[PDB]
Amino acid sequence: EIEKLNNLQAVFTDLSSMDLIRPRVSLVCQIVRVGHMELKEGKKHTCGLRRPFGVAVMDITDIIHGKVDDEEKQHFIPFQQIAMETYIRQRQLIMSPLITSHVIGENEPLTSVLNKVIAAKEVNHKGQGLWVSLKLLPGDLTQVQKNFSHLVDRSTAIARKMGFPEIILPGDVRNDIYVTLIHGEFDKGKKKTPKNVEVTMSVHDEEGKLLEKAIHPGAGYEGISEYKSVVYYQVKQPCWYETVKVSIAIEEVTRCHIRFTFRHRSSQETRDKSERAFGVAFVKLMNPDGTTLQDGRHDLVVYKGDNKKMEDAKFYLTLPGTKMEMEEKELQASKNLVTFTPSKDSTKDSFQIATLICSTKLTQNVDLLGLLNWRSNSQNIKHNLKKLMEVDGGEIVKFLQDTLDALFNIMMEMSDSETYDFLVFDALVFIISLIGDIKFQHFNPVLETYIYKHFSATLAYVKLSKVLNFYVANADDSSKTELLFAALKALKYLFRFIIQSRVLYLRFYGQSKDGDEFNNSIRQLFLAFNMLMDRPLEEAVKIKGAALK
Repeated sequence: EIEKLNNLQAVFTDLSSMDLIRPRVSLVCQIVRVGHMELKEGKKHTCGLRRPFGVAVMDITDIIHGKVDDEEKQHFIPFQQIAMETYIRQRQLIMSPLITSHVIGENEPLTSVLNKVIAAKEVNHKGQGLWVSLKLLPGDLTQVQKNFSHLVDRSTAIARKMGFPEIILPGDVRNDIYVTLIHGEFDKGKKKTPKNVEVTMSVHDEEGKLLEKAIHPGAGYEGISEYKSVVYYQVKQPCWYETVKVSIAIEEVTRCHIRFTFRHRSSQETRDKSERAFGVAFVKLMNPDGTTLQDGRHDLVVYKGDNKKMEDAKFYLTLPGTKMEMEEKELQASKNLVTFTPSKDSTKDSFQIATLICSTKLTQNVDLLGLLNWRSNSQNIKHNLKKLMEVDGGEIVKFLQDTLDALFNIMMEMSDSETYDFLVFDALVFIISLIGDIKFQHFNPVLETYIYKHFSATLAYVKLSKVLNFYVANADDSSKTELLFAALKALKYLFRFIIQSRVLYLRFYGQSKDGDEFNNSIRQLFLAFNMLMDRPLEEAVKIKGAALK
C-alpha cells in the first residue's frame, strides 16, 4: 500500500496498569510471505499462499515502562529468518558419508522460530529487519489521539489488547471474537507427502450463507469473507497459532457459525485448484444452551465425505462440530437406542482453535441463563441460585439489570418458599459485593440507575427485612457469621433497593396501610442489632465493627 508507508503508525490501546508491570512484554512481528509454495523458476506454482518466513522480536517491556521515550529514535528490531541452512555447510563432507535425512528449512511453525528469538537475545538479522519508533502515551484512545494528535491521528491504525481493561466503562460495546488456529492434525491420506493444509475459515449463518468481511486478519485491516491460514510445506501437523479478528453483530452471532475449510495446497496450481477441501471443521459461536461460544479452546472435527454434505448447512451444522460435541452426541445416544448409528466418516483429523471473545452483550453461562430462564427453569432455580455465585462477576455485570429483575420476579411470585428467598438474598449480597469492587464500581452508577428507574418490585422489601432480621437474630451462627457480615458490608445498597420497593409499594397503593408495620420492622431490626451487640464481643467483634461501620 503506497498510501500506508508514511502512515504506518501502530497504536496499542487498552494497555492497563497491570499491562505495564508485566515483567516481559515483546512486540512480535510475524513475517509471512504470500505467493508461491516453492521459490522455483520454470513451472507455474500456486500464488497467494502464505508461508512462514521469520520472526522479528524486540523486548519492549521497558519501552512500555516509559523509561525511554523519544520520537526520533528508530529502534531497529532485528529480523530472524527461519533456518533454511541447506546450502553452505553441505559443500565440505568427504571420507565418511552416512546420512539419510530431508530438507526441513521452511516446515517449522513460526511459533518455534518466535520461541527461539525470545530465547536468543541476539538475532543474526544480517541487516534484515525493520525500523519503528516506540512510545507509550498515557490515557485511552481519545486521550492519546487528542494529547498526541500529531503522533496519533484518526487515520492512525488502532490495535486493542488481547483481553479486558482494569476499568470496565459502562457501555463498552465490543464484539472481539479473537480466533487463534492453534494446530490441526491432518492425515496424509493416500498422498505420500503430508497435505499442505490451509485453514480457510468461512463464517456462515445457520443457513450456510458465507458472511462477507466477517473475518479480519488483524488490526488496521478490513474484514474478509474467508481468511486463509499460513500454508505449511508438507507438514502432517501444521501449527498455525494465527490470531485473527472476528467482528460479527452481537445480535447476529446468535445465528452465525465459522466453517473451517482445510484444503490440500499442492505445489502445482493446477493440482491446487483441482483438489477440493478434503476435510472441513466448523464451530457454532453459540452454545446449544443459548449462550455464545465459550472463552477458551475448542477442538474442531475435520469431516470427510460427500462434498455437498460436508458443505450442507442443514446437514453438517446438525452434525456435531467438536470432540466435545462428538462425545455429547455419543453419550446422549447411549441412553436411547433410537436412530443413533456412528458414522465412519469421523476421521482422526482434528482442529484446534482459541476463541478469546472480548464482548459486552455476549453471554457464557448455563446457570446464569437458566436463572434468567426462571419462568421455565423453576426446577433449577434452587440450583441456579446456588450456582450463580460461581458465575463470575464479569458474566453477571453484563446483564445485572435483567438478573436483578428476574430475582425480584422470583421473590414476588414464589416468596412462600423461604429457602429460595434466602438464595436470592445471598445472590444479591454477592452481587452488591462484587459491584462494589474496583473492577465493577463503575457500574455502581448503573446499579443506582437500575434502582431509581428500572426497579419493579412492591413487597420484596418486607421479605428482605424478614430475612436480614433472621440473620441478625441468628448472629452467633458460624455459618451465618460470614453471611451476616457480608450483609453488613452491603447494607447501603441493600436498603436502597429495599426503600425503592417500599416507596413503589407506597405510590402504587396510595397510603401505607402497614407503614406502622414497616416502621416496627425497622425498630425490631434496631433491637435485634442490640441483642447482636450486647453479646460477648469475642464471638463477633468483627461483626460489631462492620455494624458500626
